[PDB]
Amino acid sequence: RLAQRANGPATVLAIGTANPANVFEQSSYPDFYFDITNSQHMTELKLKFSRMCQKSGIKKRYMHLNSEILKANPSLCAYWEKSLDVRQDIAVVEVPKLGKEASLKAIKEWGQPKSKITHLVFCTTSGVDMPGADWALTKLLGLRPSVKRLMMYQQGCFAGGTVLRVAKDVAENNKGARVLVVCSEITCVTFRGPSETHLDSLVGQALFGDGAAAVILGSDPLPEENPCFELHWSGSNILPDSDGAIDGHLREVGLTFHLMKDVPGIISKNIGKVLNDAFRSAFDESGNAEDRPASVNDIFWIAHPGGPAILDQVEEKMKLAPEKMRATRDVLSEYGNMSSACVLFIMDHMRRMSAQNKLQTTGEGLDWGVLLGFGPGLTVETVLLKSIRLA
Amino acid sequence: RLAQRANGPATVLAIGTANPANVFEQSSYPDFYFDITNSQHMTELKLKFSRMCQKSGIKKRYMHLNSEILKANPSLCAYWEKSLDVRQDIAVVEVPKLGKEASLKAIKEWGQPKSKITHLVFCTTSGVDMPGADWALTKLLGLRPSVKRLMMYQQGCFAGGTVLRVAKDVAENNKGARVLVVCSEITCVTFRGPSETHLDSLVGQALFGDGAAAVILGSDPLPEENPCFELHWSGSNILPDSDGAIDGHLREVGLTFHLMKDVPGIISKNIGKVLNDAFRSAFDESGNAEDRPASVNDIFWIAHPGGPAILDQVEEKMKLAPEKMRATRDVLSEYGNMSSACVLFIMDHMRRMSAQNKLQTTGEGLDWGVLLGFGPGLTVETVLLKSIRLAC
Repeated sequence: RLAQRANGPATVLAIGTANPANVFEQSSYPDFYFDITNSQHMTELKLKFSRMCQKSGIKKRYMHLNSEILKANPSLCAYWEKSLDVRQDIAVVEVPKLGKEASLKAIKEWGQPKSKITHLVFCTTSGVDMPGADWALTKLLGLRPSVKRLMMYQQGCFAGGTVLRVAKDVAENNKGARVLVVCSEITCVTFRGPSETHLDSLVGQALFGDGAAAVILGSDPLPEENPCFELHWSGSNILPDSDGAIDGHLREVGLTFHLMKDVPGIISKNIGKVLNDAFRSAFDESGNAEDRPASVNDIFWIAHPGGPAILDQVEEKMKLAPEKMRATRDVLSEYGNMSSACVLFIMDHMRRMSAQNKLQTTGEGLDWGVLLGFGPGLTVETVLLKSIRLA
Repeated sequence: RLAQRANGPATVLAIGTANPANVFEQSSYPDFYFDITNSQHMTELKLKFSRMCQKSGIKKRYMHLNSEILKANPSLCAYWEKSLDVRQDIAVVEVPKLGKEASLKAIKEWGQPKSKITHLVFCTTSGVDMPGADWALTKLLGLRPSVKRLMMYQQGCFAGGTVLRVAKDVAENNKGARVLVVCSEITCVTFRGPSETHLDSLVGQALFGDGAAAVILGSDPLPEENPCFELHWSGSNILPDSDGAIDGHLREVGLTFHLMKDVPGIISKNIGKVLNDAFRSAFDESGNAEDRPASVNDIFWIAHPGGPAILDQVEEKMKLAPEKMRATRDVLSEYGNMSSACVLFIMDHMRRMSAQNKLQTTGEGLDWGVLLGFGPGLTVETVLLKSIRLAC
């Protein structure tokens, strides 16, 4: 061919993460949030929010927004106010900044020159600009000017799966390709003051946090590179009877989510079939039936923690051992819902805990695993993973 | 790797196009535009705009916006009024609708059941929403609910190249994959009234039009399918010294472009090296030096017609024969600048004219060609195409 292809499976060769420096402990967030938005007098609504925070599964989050910025930009503190211009101004610089920070850590781990990066996949649901955040990152890092970019704006919470699905084909179909994959998510586009008329917004204020994660992906690893996971199969599903379950509109008041169905119920009702169909396709239909794991407790799990009820209902319906959701719940606890970045943070946490506890593989000692993104559609993104053996 | 890959090059198997029903003749557009925006008193600015339209290379455009919609939505007619909410309301419906019309035509040509579409790549710079226009189109067409989607928002005018670059890997790395690739672009996010204080906006009012194009792409064509082009190589380049050349910001007043450098100058100064490096990589560095075309006049050309000066200056600097740009200029003339969709309309026009005129291949009788997208960066997207031989 005029462009050669790679031989082996796309492999994760490094993972780096970054967060803003301002930490918000969840136990004191209702006070902070109702104070800074001049809403301290809304006693009933504040109690409702306190209960939301107490039930969130979150201990702390990191956010770029803090008191000084919010005081200087009162349209962000209002409960429903035209404010997109300010939100855009913040997002168009902070999203690639946080992405740069994560990327530098990934590249340092990887240990290869940044000039060897041939492709970039950048994902965010925080703002849009032309050129996009992919271009900004390319400039900030000094990547080769011929880097081949895939800019994925406004997809929401499932896109941690999406970027891996997309990057798999890039890595596998291009000999020598090394793909930088970045998810960077920040809450400046959704932050607003509290009101009873915008309760979906209020739920987001209990859950969403800031973070970026960067992966180096490539097929046919060099001896100097260090695999930690392989991508082996990907799929997408729009779940039945889920129209309008999660909508998000970018308006002059900022990004506004509207949820209209029982998201945990829909996900947990259908996830068994999603997984059976995925593993049947990956193993049975490819002539590798013998290698198919015997149950969902015999694989490792990386699930998007959109809220704790999703995790709880999936665990119950699928009869998961109590440890299956542990790595996922740890990231929810320590960072909150960072949208697309969560599953990459969880992947990093899992490989690090597996090494720390002297397990046999990067996937909690198990060979195969599933990574799941959940978001608007209602879309489930599924990626089947293989672990890498540890000393 | 638990998932089989395809063997041959990604192949275009069908192309369908659509446009809104309202036709705007360019000769009368200054009149329409200054009338509907209540700017008739701006006689000097109208004279300027008339000259812009006379120099645009455009005979007509199609737009969803019309007098009825603009009268119903006066914030669109003002020169700088907050109006993004209205623009979004229009775009989130019209973008997938136009994409559906184009896709149905592509699928009819293709002749296979729509259930065989495994992947969807959807590209627009007109609005954003969650779920996206990809999801909306999936619902409108009744595609399989397990369709694997790649939603590309807000990239601008180079993205006709981008979607082919991206879809190439999808089709080639997945045995049996059939990819619906859709570019759907409309002017409701950029339309605004005239001002001496927003001339970049005014150039866009002379050039941008509405349209969607849909391509079916797949490797290893079946006997019942009909190849018309193959994708063989792709590249991207951020051109030197081009920061700020084309910026676009989505604001409460809608989408606003700001051009801070000489776009035709930058593209024409650098395109020789882009093309030389592309053909060197594709042929020489892959062990196929002997099949590399001898000159730029020995390949067919599909260039994004961002404006007529880009085409003129590339033609001059590259010493192209006068008809190399004809297919491109024809689409600019008949439809205007439909952003990412243009190069796909040009691909369709080229295969159709080649057949009509009984030429030996779909690429004006030539074997190899280049497709070029131009946009913010300044980014050039390059795709190297092989034509398909015709029977006559």
